[PDB]
Formats: sequence, structure tokens, C-alpha cells
Amino acid sequence: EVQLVESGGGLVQPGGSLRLSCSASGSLSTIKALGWYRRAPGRERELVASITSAGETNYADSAKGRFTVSTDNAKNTVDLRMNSLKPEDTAVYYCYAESFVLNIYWGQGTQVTVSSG
Amino acid sequence: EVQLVESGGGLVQPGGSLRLSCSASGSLSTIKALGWYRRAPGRERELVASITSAGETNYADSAKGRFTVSTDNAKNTVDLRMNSLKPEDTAVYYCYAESFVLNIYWGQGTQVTVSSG
Amino acid sequence: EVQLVESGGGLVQPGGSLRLSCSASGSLSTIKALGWYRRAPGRERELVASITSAGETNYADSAKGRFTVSTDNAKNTVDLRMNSLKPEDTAVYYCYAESFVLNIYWGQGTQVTVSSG
Amino acid sequence: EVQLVESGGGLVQTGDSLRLSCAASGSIFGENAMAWFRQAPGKQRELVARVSTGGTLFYADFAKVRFTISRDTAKQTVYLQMSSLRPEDTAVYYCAVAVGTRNYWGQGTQVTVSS
Amino acid sequence: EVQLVESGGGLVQTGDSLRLSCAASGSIFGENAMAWFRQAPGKQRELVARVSTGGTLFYADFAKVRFTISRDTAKQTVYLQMSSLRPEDTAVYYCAVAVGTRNYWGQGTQVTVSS
Amino acid sequence: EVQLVESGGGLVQTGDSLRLSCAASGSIFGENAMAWFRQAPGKQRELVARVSTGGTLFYADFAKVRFTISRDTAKQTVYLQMSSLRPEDTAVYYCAVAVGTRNYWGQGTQVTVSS
Amino acid sequence: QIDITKLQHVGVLVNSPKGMKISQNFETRYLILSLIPKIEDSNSCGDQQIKQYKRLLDRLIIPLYDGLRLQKDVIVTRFFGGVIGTIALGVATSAQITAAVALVEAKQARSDIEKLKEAIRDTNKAVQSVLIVAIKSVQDYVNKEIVPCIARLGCEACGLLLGLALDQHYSELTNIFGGIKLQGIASLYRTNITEIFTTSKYDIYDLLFTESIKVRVIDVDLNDYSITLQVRLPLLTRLLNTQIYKVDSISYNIQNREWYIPLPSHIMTKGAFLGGADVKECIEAFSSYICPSDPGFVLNHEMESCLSGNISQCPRTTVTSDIVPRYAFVNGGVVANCITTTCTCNGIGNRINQPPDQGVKIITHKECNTIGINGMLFNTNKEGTLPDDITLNNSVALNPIDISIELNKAKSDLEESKEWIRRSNQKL
Amino acid sequence: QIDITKLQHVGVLVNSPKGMKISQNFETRYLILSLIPKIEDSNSCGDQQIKQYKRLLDRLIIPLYDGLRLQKDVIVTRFFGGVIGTIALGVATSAQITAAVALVEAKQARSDIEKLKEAIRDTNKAVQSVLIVAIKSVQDYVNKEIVPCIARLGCEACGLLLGLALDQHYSELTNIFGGIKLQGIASLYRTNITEIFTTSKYDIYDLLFTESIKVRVIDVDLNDYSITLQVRLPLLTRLLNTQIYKVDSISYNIQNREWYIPLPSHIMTKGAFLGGADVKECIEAFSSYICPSDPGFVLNHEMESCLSGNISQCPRTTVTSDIVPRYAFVNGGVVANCITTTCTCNGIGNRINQPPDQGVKIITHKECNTIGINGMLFNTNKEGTLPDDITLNNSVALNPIDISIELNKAKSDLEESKEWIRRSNQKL
Amino acid sequence: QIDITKLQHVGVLVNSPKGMKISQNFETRYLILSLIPKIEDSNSCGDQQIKQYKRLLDRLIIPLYDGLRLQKDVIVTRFFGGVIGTIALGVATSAQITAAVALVEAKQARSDIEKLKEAIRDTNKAVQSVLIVAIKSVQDYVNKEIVPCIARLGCEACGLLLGLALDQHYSELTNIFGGIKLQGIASLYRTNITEIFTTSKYDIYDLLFTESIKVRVIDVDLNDYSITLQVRLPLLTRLLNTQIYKVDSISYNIQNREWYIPLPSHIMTKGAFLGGADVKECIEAFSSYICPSDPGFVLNHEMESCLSGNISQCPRTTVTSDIVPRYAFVNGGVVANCITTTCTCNGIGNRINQPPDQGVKIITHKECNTIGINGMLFNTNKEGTLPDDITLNNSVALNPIDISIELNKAKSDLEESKEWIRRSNQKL
Repeated sequence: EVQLVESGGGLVQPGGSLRLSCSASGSLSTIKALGWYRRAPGRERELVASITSAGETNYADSAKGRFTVSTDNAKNTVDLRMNSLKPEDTAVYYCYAESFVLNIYWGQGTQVTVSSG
Repeated sequence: EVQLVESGGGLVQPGGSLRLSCSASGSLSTIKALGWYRRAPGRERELVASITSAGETNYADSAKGRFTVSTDNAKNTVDLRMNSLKPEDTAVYYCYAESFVLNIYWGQGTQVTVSSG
Repeated sequence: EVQLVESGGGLVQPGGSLRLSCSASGSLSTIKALGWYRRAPGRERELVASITSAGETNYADSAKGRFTVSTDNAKNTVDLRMNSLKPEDTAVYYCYAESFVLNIYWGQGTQVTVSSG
Repeated sequence: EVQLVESGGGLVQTGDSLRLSCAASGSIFGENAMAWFRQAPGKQRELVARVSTGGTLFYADFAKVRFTISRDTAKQTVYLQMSSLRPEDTAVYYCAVAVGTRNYWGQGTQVTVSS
Repeated sequence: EVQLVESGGGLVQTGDSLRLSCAASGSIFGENAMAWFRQAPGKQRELVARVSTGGTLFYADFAKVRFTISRDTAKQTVYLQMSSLRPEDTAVYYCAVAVGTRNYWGQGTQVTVSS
Repeated sequence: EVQLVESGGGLVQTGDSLRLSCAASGSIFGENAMAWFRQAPGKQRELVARVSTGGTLFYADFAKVRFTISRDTAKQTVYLQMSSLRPEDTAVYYCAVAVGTRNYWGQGTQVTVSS
Repeated sequence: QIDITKLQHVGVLVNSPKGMKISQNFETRYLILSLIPKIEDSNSCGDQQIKQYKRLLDRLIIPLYDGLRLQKDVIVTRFFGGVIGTIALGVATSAQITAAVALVEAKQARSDIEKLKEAIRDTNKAVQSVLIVAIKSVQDYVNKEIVPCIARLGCEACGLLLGLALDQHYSELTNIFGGIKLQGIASLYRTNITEIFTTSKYDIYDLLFTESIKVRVIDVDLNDYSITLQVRLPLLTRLLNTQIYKVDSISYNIQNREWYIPLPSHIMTKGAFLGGADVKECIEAFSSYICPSDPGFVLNHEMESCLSGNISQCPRTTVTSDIVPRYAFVNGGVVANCITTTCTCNGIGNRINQPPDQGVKIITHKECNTIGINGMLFNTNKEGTLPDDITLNNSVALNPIDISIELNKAKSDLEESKEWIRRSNQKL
Repeated sequence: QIDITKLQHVGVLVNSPKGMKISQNFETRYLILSLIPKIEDSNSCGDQQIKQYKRLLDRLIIPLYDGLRLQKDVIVTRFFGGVIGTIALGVATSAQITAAVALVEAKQARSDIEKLKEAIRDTNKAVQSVLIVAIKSVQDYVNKEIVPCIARLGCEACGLLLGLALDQHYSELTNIFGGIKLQGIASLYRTNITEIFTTSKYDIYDLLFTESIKVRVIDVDLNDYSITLQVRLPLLTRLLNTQIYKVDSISYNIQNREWYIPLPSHIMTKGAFLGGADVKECIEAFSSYICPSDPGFVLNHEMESCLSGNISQCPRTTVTSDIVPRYAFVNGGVVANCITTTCTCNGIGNRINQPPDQGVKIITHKECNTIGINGMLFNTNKEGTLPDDITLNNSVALNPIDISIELNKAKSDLEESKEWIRRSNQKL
Repeated sequence: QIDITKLQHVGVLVNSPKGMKISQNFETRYLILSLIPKIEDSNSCGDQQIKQYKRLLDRLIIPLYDGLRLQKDVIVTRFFGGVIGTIALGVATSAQITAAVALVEAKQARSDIEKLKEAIRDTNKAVQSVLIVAIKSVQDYVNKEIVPCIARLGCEACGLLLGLALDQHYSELTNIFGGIKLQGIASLYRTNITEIFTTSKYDIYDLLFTESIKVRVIDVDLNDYSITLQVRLPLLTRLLNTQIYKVDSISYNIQNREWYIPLPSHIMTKGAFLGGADVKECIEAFSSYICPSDPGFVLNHEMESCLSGNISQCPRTTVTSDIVPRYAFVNGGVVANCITTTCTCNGIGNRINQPPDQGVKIITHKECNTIGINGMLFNTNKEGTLPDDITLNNSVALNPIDISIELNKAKSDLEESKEWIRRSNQKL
């Protein structure tokens, strides 16, 4: 079992920046990757970003060269930096942990909304 | 299910002739062959004649060159012409329908008797 | 079923001789071999001697060239001749019958004790 | 589908010889197993001789030396030359050909060893 | 682990010709299956041509004669020479290489058949 | 059924050499697997060397270079030449021969490396 | 057709023959199973258990109904030879075409079933027929026990008993319905085939075969909670001039090695045909085998010639396990490999020696009155009916690795031959 | 990727494609089964049956506990990338390393389970959750029937009924626990997966696959008589550019012989990959196959080239049984070996002749309005979409004996070649 | 006998050895099962259910009796070495001769059984012995529950309960009797082997093996409704100098291809013998395997030489599936194909490179303190005990089609060689 606590969501003006954090606790030595997923109203969840224990990082098609993700092993935190947001980026973001045996764990979820402008 | 109704049985003098008819009703498009079978007192049923949808006809050893069989597709009838009867030909005749999946259907059966003379 | 009755056990002075007999009764035509087994206080049963229907005879490591076994087919008896006994030979001896299908039968067992001297 | 025809039977005197023949036509091609059976009136049918696919000959106890069997693949014909006949050989002889798992029987010729 | 790079796309006039290329480097060795796919904007991805392990060529209905595919095992390079282009060929072309049961996709080059 | 006889043991001085031999007679024929085991007094039995069916030699850690094993198929004889003996080699040596799945053991000769 | 005598010399033993009975045709009868019993009690007792029981049946009836409804259709919709229907799009093998034609033949039957079920809804008979036969799941137990209990015990007392009885039936239904063979349904309803269908003294082997034929579900009714199956009753006919033989191979000695002739478990002779038989799907009676179709299959020409008496062609393989027998009784005598097996004549006092060039020893009552195998003395049968240097060169391997290793050797020899050819062409 | 059109000429038929759904990840939830029910009756009724029932459960609980306790251990005991543990002595394959890592991941869960069980001991709910779900064996039956019986009947009357109810449950437990699949537990407790776990309308195929995944026992408690299992719920994802095709081979004619192309039952195309698929472990839905991992495997180069349209490379083998079909419907038409099968065009009155050099006859609605197979007249489909001398030289045998006999012939020819070389070297 | 160290370099891993315990002899004891219970009630209650129960047992007792009576007989009917009997006509393999001799040995026992059954008819004990042991189907349940119910409830009330109890027993009987293993009977009667037979602390593995030995029905009585079986209790003996080893093959790299050495799952060493073991029929204990007979079988000479340290002879095959492992822990270290598997030393920050000419990388605690497989960091074991250009030329194929395709190539090369010979003879 890996418990995930998310923070940093809310409302932001278009073109602004936001920082989302996810704290993990448990047998993290067994977790292969940590990342973030997104669900939009009317569609299933899709991958946003993920970072492995070796620092290898991949992004979605819409997040390539636009977003970044980082980790801090000492204070056991997962941070997502959101920059150059667009009106279509309003959604609910989740942080996830993937085990070497393909087990996946999800957080409580936080809603991110962007003003129309 | 194919329902078969037989007719034409009874008593006949030796050396005479008889005509047996069998009417079929049902999913006859699935029936592969139509023919007649015979049971004698004290023995199992044996084949007498059969005619396929292509008109190919076969007879028993005792019926070869002695009996004939015919069909009428329009009025959906099966006819058996009995000629040159012998005192040993007295028995019970049945009409049968054989399906492409080897299902067999039998009629009510009619008794044919020949006088000793 | 083969019933085995043993006799000839008891107390004997060291360096003496003893004769043990075992009578068999049953479908002995199916028994492959007849012999004797030994159990000592604090250890499992071990083979002592066995003789086959062909007279082929084998002995244990401690019984080689020291003991002998014999049979009488007419009076249906199994005899064990014990000679040059040692203080370590005190134990319980059993006679056994082994079938061609590997079935084994045991007798009631007789205790053989030797004086310390 | 395969038509089997056999010829060479009929009346024969005791001690004479005959050569039965049987040919196959149709979809039969290549080497095939051929056999000759016999059935006396009022008796069960028995095998006389057989030619396997690879040409290995087989003969029954009554045909060990008196009869000989041969196969002609180019003509799909099986021959049975009865060198020495006896009165008890009087029976119906049936030709049999096997194409794969299917066995085809011919209209058996009749042989009567008269005396 | 295996890196796939493809080059030779871009703008091209109607009726001209192009020669797409795709090379593989890394743990890939020996004969391997290579294929070229295509996906028009707003349309499902389709296969153009494929070279099997043993060199047997395959072509789609639109590539039967207009396109040709070749493989260079020594260089682990697959070529697709588009001899006659039409305006509807405007799409993204993706290189695919299969090493055993693993399939690797490259970053698809874009070809626009201008007019 | 197969009788195994071994010879060549006995007392030997430290640093000398010996050549144990073991022959098989009876229904044994052709190439067969032969092995030599050892069992010190008050110790479990261990393998010295083995000759597989195809002639592949095998040696234990203590026999890597000091001992050599050979097979003579024509005589069904297995030899074990102990080139350099040490006082701890004093033990009973047992010959083993395998014919198919059946394993036959011989009456082990005793070797004492005196000093 | 088979030279039984010569095969003994190579260790191939042919057992007593048996004929063959084949299912040339089948009678088709429909069986309707009504899973909900009728409780005749006017006080409506047991209704609560029946309601709960209905909820439990849904776990089986719904999966079956969904599977039937979503099954692919290969034929889409008179005269003695009219068109059956139109070929549906897709790919349909001969088995699917045959199975679909069978379902088309049941179209008229289904129209009749829909009318009969109305009478089955209110009847209280355990087995009823109008042939089409209908059986109620527990109606017999209800009428004989649960119906008279209400008059003596309270509704509550035996109401719980009805619950446990229905629960047991569900455990049995899910065992068979969770293909389907008529034996399963016969066991589920504890009723004999002769009691279900009144149609025709036949041997136990014939009934066992009838209970072995598969049954197919033609329809499922979610409202009446009933399932109907099509039962095929075979018309067995003896296939004349057809024989099935059992082949047993014993160990054969070649230069102190043990070899055996690999052959099928059963071989068949049908006129001019000789080949193996797949009796694994058939029933073995006292005098014949009952099969749904001809089990024969074509054998390799070397095996067919081997069985035809040319024992020099018989394939041989090394014996690698104790499964292969080393001795067997044949026609009152003993046939054994007397090299690895101790054979004794007229007593254990003397062992018969088998020369290394002889592979199998044949011992007959004309020579030894008593034969002893590993000390098992046996008396020979006086009514039993049991010098050629045979050599077998067709050595074969039963595993792909051995063939691959031998093939690699052949390829290496081919390379050496090609090199020698290159050398000869270059020097000459 | 596959030349479906050309394969028909060699008798290879490719069915309608289906995509693939693969279980890339799994949700992990723990299920606690409490085998001893709680009888709320204040008169302590049923206690005697429960005591006897406990004695019977030991025959299952003790073997499971002993097997778990004596199971070998391959890893012996934070940060996002810390060391999982220390390699234990022995040999451990990748499967055992993966399974052991899964048990390590459950270490934290086990510490939670030990606290939850205390509340399960005194609760009387049939299904309770605190996710971790707990189910009592017969609590629902006890509360709805055995609890109200005590108030109406005597303790003795329905005490025996509780005994039989528990006895039935034991017979079911020993059936599943005597690997374990979630379907077994779901059937044992007669409860749906959606009723057990409140987590996520999904198709019946997805639930059937979830019930097919195996469950592993993490611990057994001998004091509370409870067993806990780890249930994995799959997250299905559609693997883009992945297709699974079904391959059906019909009889092919070569000089009046019957041959067929041996191919896997299912073949897969994934981008540039082409090969067989082991769908035997997968679930087949209406539009996709649900698999736990990629079922693809590499095929022989001759089969891969055969499926790529080079039909001259297709392996062929003699037909030795009636299992191989001789006719099949394809895209509204009929594809059959019209030499051994009677093919009729526009009625039975005329048979279409197939030349001996042609192996398979393709009949389309553009030629024959009605096609008759063995007299089975069928109407062609107007919406269906169904002169080259192809020769196949890659003859192959499916049994080791045939290959061995052919290999012996090749070895004999090699010996003759070597002898001729020796003669040439000696004479020249 | 096995060079465990060298095999690691080719990916062949040998696990920890285990001895072998073989059943050299068996004790024979007869078990009589009486299916009809005795209801001691003087009011004759339950007689109606027993009558119905008898009718249901006939569906099992009659098939068994018919099968036994119609079984073929191979021996037809003292001294320590007298003739067992006369050889019956037919063919009887060694297995049938052995089984028949066992039935002859039971002739004297059958005469005793016929007298004991008379006392079993009127006894009311659940388990009784006079060794010969007899067990009544439900006598324990009847005495403890159904007998005291008559004194409290009415005969009708618990009469129905007896019916359901007997019905449950029938469902279990038909499950086991509908070969037979002692575990089935032990489970059916819910009684331990130590409780049935008072003959001799033995390990659970020994009892599990005893429950695995098959039991044979010696006779069936249609009047007393009883079935008797012969139970064999094994005398296990440790076979000295016998070892069974488990062999695990990992992927081996050759020029970026993946190969593996195909070997049996288990291999055995017995003195001079080395070969595979068929442990599938045996029981695996903590320190030994319990087998009914020697499971050894002869291996191919190339595999026997491969296991003897001549790793150049090891057969190799291409890896065509993910079943074959790519990494495994060995003696505290990691052995893996570090080309297709990412191997990291002292952390993920650096990957160890494996040269293309090296097939397997061996990582020991003396080099890397921590080893990471696909990111799974593991701590090496300090107590673990884990430069040659080895080339393997014995390439082998595991499927008949690949061998046939290669054999066709060899035949074509043979034809070319023969043609070149003909050309050389004609020109020269």
C-alpha cells in the first residue's frame, strides 16, 4: 500500500503558472515510477507525466516541451510545475505510483480550473 | 421435424402390383434423401429403396431390377411402385427422410400382405 | 494373506548358538522371498537374511560369513541358525514374506537376548 | 466416385488355372492398396491376398503358394493368378481398392471349379 | 533501447518523386522485419509497405506500383521510394522495425504533396 | 547380473603412485558410463572422477590434477591412476558402472597412504 | 491382413479382434428442463424460498442466454431440394456449416416448443410428455415429501428444508452447466434414458454410448425459467468387414541393447485399408467398438509394410523407460526378452539362454510345461496356439532434439562432401 | 500486412480481425474470508454445530497454513529507489523474484489487516468493508433464516438445519481450496464482483476476464478461522495497431492427393511484427481479445513469408484425418476442394470440374447464383466481396517418425556420395 | 557429477539437491465401506428414506459390479515356489500379469471378508475393526443427531433431515466413484489415515504420499450394499547415493540473438548414472522426493556430456516466448543476460556493458554491493558462494516443421551433390 496526498490545485489565470505537489508514504522501494494523470469532463483518464527512479522522464503529446516534473527523494515529495497554461488545460489531476509488479495507486485527486479570460 | 404420412398398403394377390405413397411436410430443404424401409416378423428393419435430391437411386439386393421409386417435388409426394411381388414380400413398409446432419425420421408404417395362392 | 509364526527366541550365553524357526501358511506360491529382519532398541528395523525360491541367499554386512538361513518346502518351514553370537546381537528378530507385487508380511516377533558375560 | 471393374471369372475345370483382373478408373492416382477377397456361399467373407501401398505382398494360408498377386500402378490394375485350383475354391471373388481411408468394393466375379 | 531515425520528407510538388529513408542503431543485428505506415490527418493509420524477415515484399493497394520498398541489412536501413505522388498522399509517414516480438516506432516524417 | 571386479589397492607410501583398475563382464556391451567413488572411514561417500557415455571426463576438486581417469571400451575396463597421494587420501574406493538406468556397485578396494 | 505370427518375432503383439458399430444416423428428440418446481400448497408456502432460488438460477440462466444470443450466425433465412438459406458474410468452416444446418432443421421444432411450454407452466408432474419430454427439477421430491409436510409440520419447519433441497440442486446444475453430455443431465435428474424417452433390451454398452453423445442448447426462456436441449439418439449399425486390433510392443534385443517397435495403440483393417484407429473417443464393448465416425487414419508406409509381414521395415527406437513391457503372455505361451528378463523352463533350476543375435524368445507349451518369469512360475495352456536372421535398419527417434542432432551431423557431412567436390573440381 | 486474397488460393482463410486489450496495470484489493458465522441467538443455540464445523474446516485450513509457512523465501529483509531486500541463498527465477516482490509490497497491508480482523470477529454483517472487504461464509443465511427460526421453532429443530447448511458450504470450500481463480470465490459466495468491491457499465467480457485473474493467499489465521487473499483488478487498455486474426486451413489438391497448409490457430500483426498468438489464455470479446500479456510469438521464416503473400513458400502436409475441413464459406462465396467435394453451380444438375493442376476452387456470386455442397444448396450473398500455376515445394511432416525415416534415407545417400568420392579419389 | 560452476556460463542453473525415498515394499490392508447406515430407532423411522437411498445407490453400485464381473481374466486357477496358475488365452502385458497376481494374492483375504461382513450388517459403530477396517457411511451423524432427534422431534421432522444428509453423501460418492486414490476416500469419510488404520510421528509428506497411492476394488456386494477396497501402505526407504536436481535455463546471448539450453525440468544422479527424472508423479518434501519407482530415464549423449562439464556440446534453441527467464538469483548473486535486461552495479547510475561475444553476465558480491534488475535494486548476500570463449555449435529445433524445412534443404543439397558427381563421372 502506498498512500498519496495531493496539493496545489485551484483556480489560475490563463497564461499563469502553478505548482502541484504529491506526497508518498509506504513501501516506496517497490514503486517503479511516479507521475501525474489527467481526466477531463467527458473522457477517460490520460497520462500527463511520469518520472522513474533513474530520472528518466516522459511526457504526453500535449505536455512535450511545455510542462516539467521533478522528485525529491530525501523529503519524499513529487512536484509538478505547470507553465504556459491554456483554457483547455482545466481538468482534474491525479498523482500515481506504479509498482514493479504493475500495481497502480491513485491519490484523492485535485481540480485545476483556468479562467476563460 | 419432418412429418411423414404413408398410404397404399393392404392385401394383394401374388404376382400383382401395388403403389405405396408417402407425403412429407416440414423443412424438406434440409432432407438429403427419401426412401422406404422394411421390417419382417422376426428381424430388424432393412433398406428397400432411396432416392436423393439429384435423382440418384439405389435399391436393396432383393429389390435390384425388380422395384422402382419416384418423387414429385411440386406436389411433395414420394411414390413406391411394387411389381412382381412374391410370397416372401409380405412385411411392414416405412417411408423415411434423412437429413444432411444424419437425422432420420420415420412414418407411422403400413402393413403389406400377400396371399399364399 | 500370509500368516507367520515365529519360535526359538529367548536367552543365550555369549558365544553360543541358537535356532530360530518361522512357519508360513497361505498363498505362498505368490511369495518371492522369505527372510529375517532385526530391530534394536533405539533404531529402525534392518535386514538380516533372505532366501529366494531359487535358493539365492544374501546377508547383511554384519551377518556375512557369520550366520546362515535355510528353508524346507515340504514341511513349509523357515529356519535361522545363529552362531558365534556377540553381546551386540541382542535384539528382536522378525520373519518376513515378500510377494512378487512387493507386498510384505511380518510375524509376531521374538526377543533374543544375550548375557553380558 | 471410383469405378471398379473385374473380369476373368467363370467356370473352370479342376486343376486348371485362371487369372483374375481388376482395374480402377476415376480420381485414383499413384500407388494405392489393392486386395482380393473371397466368400463361399453360406460362409463368411475371407481375404485371399493383398498388396500394400509399398508393394509388400500378403497371402492367406490357402494362397501361400497356389496363388500370386501383382499390381500395375500405371494401369491401376490388380491381378490374381490362381495357378492350381481345387474344388473347394468355388466361391465369389471380390476386388477391393483403398484410396486413403476410403474403401471401394467391386461387383464380385464368380468362379466355379467344376469337376 | 533501439533508436529509429527517419529522413527525406518535406514539401514536394504533385507528380514528383521522393525517397524516404529510415535507419536503426543499437542492439539490432541481422535480418529484421521493417515496415512503413501512413496516417492522414483525421484518419486512421494504414500500412504502405512491409519487408518481411526473409525479404518477401508486401504492398498495399495504393502502393502496388507507385511505391517501392527495399532493405539494406548491412546498414539496417529501409528505403521507400515514392515514384509517383498524388495530392491525397499528403500525410505523416511512420517507420516501424520489429526485433523479435518487440515493435519499435520512429518519429514520423511529414510529406505534403503540394500543387 | 553384471559382475564388477576391482584390483590395485593396498598399502602405499606417501608421495607414491597407484593405478586402480575395474573390469566388467556379462551383458555389458558398448560404451557405458563408469565412475570411481571414495568413502573415508566415518565420512560420507564422495565422487572422485567419472567418465560419461561419450567420453567426457569429470573430476572432483581433489582430483583436478592429481588423479586421471580413462576407459577402455573393448575391455570394459576403467582405470584411475593416482599420480600424487597424500595421507588424507586413505579411504575405500568403490567402482561404479551404469548400464542404462541400472547402477552396479563393486566391492570397494581399500587404499592406505602410509607414512 | 496382418501377419500376427511374424510380428511376434519383432515383439509386436496383436490382441483379439473386435468389430465396429458406427452411428450412421441419429434420432432427434427435444428435452425441456423446467427449473422452477410447482408447490401445490394453497397456503402459498415455500414461495419465499422459490423467490430466493430464482435469484440464484440467474447466475446460470443469464450467462447461457447471453452466450446463445451473441453467437455468430453463418446462415440467414418449400421443396425436397430447395435452397436452405443465404451464405452470411464471414468465414465458416464445414463444422460450423453443419452445425448451422442442424439449427435450421430445428426451426419448425422451436415453433412447437413455444406452445407446449404453456402447459408445462401449470403442470405438477415430474416427467411429462406430449416426442417432447419435460422434467421438473425437484417436483418429485416436493410432491412426495414437501407437499405432505405442510399437512403435518408447520410451513416454517419444512420451508427451510425446501431451501436446502433447492440449494443442493443448484450445486449440481452449476457443475454441469457452469460441452454438455447426456450423461450429465441423466445424472442430474437421477433418471434413466429409457425412463425419459419411450422409444426403441439393448446392451449396457449401447446405453453408455447414448449417454456419451453431446447435447446442444437450442433456446433459453428467461420468463418461465426453462432450458431446452436437442438430444440425438444413435442408430448403431455393424460395419461389415471392419476389424479393430490392439497392438502391444515389448522390448526387443539388439546386441544387448533394448529396442521396441513404436506403433499406434490400436490398428484397423477395413477391406484393403490398414491403419491406426483413434478409439479414445469410442466405447469398447465385449465384441465391438462403438464409434461416432470411422476412427481410421493413414499410417506411414513403413509401418503399413511392417504390419503386412515385411518385418524388416519396422521402425525401431531405444527403450528409455520402464513403461515398455519386457514380457507378455501370448496364446497360452510366454513371449519375452529373456536377456534382461530371467526366463526358466520346467522350473527355476535352469535358465534358457537367448543368443545375442535373437531379439525375442518365444516359449510354447510344446517345449516348456511351466515357464517362470522372474521366479513367477506359470502353467502353460494346453489349448494354446502360439531360425531367421531378421535385421531392422529403420532406426527412428521419437524426440525432435535427437533428430536435430543427427540432422546437424548430416549437414556437416554435406559440407565436407561439397568441399571435396570443390577440391576435385579445382585440382582436376 | 497479410495478403488475404492470395492465401485463399492455397486454402488459407483469414477470418475477421479483432483488436487487443492488454492488462498494463492492476489495482490491488484484499479480500478477507471469515469461515465461522456469528449466531446472534442469546440462548447459544447452534454452538454444537459450529464446534463440529470448526473440526471439519481444520482439514483445509491446516494444509493451507502449513504450505504457506514452509514455502521457500527468496528475499529477506525508505526511499523512492531504495534496496528492496537481500538476495536469499539458492536459485530464484524471474517468476519467483517477481512473486516475492509482490509479497514484499503486501508487508504494509498485512500490518493493517491484523487490526481490521478484530472488528470482523464480533460483527454480524454478511459483507462489510472498512478498501478491504470481508465476507462471512453463511451469515446471510443465518440472519435471514436461522436467526428467526429460534424464535418460532425449537433450538433442536433448526439446529440440525444449520448443520446441513454448514456441511454444504464445506463441500464447496474443499472444491475450490482442495491455482485459485476469482471466479471460484465469487461462485462460492454467490456474490458479484461489483457487489464485493465498489470501484470502477463495463462489458460482460471485462467482468469475465476480471473473474479469470488468479488470486494468491497472503496469510491464514488459525485462531479466528479466516483466510485472506490478494485480488488484482485489471486496467484494460486497447493496444493500438494490434490485430489478431484467426487462420483456418482447408484441404488443398495436388495431383489427386489432399494437402493442407499447417498454420497456427491465431496469427497476430503488430506494426512490423507478424506471428502467432496464444489466445488460449485470453478472453474473446465481440471486438477485441483481452489478454494478460502480449500473446505473440515468433514464427518460422517460411510461414512468415507465406502469410506475406509469397504462397510458394507455404509449408504443406498430407491430410491424414477428417478433422481438416474440405469446404468453407468465405465472404459470401464458397471455397472448396471441388475434386473430393461435389460442387454444383446453379443447381445440382451440373457439377463444376476442377482441373488436376488446380488445388482450390473459388466460387463467387458473379458466377454461380446458387452453390451446392454435397447437395446442400445455398444462396450466394450479393453483398459479398470474395489463372496462376502456383507450386509449393516446401513439403513438411508433422510427426518425428516420418522425419526420421526421411533422415535415414538422406544419411544413406550421404554414404553413397562419400563412397563415390572415395572411388573417384582412388581411381583418379 | 555435475559441473554446476561451468553450466552457469551457458545459463544452466542447478538448484539445491534433494535425496530420494522410494516405495520398495507395501503393506496391504483391506477397507470395507458399508453404504447403508443402521437406524437404531425401534419405531422403524427413517426406513422410507433408506429405501429411497438404496434405489439411488444402485446407479453407482451396479455399474461397478458389472465392470468388475465383465473384466477380462488372464490367470485361471501349496509350496513356497509352486505354480501360481495357468496362462489364460489372449494377450496380457506385464502390467496385467502383475495386477492379476495381486488379485490372486487376495483370494485368501476374500474368503475372510465374506465372514466378517455378517457382523458388519448389524453393528452400529462408525468405524470398526476385527487388520480389516469397516466404515459406515453416515452412522456417526445418525447416532449423534438423528438418533436423539426421534426422542425429541417427531419422526417426520427429522426424517426429512436424514434424507437430505443421505442425498449429500450420494453427491460425494458419485464424485469419487463416478482411478481411485486413497485421498478421495479419506475426504469422503472425513477421517484421517491414522484414525482408520492403527499401524506404524511421520512427516506430513509421508502421509500425503500414502493418500496418493491408488486403491483397487476387489469386490462389490449387491445384497449388503457394501464395497471393499485394497489399500497399500508404503514402506519408504532412502535410496543412498541418489540425488535429484532441478534445472532452470535462462536466456543466453549469441550475436544479439537470444538462445537457451533446452533441458529437462529435473535431472538425477545415481552413482555413475546421470539423466532426467519424471518427478511429476512424485511428492516433493523438504529434503527428499518420495516416488513409487525410480523416475530416472536415459538422456541424449549430448545433454549428458553437456551436464558433465563439456558445455561446448550443449544443445541450444532460439527463445520464442517470454516464458524463458532472462535473469535469476544464484547463490547470493545475479546471473542474467545483461544485453536485453538492464543490469546496474552499485546503483542505477551506471549500466554494466556485456560484450556481444559474452552470453551470460555473472555478478558477484565481490564486485557489486547492490545489483539492479530493471530498476529493482537488491542487496547482495555476503555469505554467497557464487574469460573463456565458449562456442556452442549443436543448434537444435524443438518443432517438427523447422526440422522438416531444414531436412528439405539438406535433400536439395544432396541432389546437387549427386548431379555434380554425375557430371564429374560423365566429363572425366
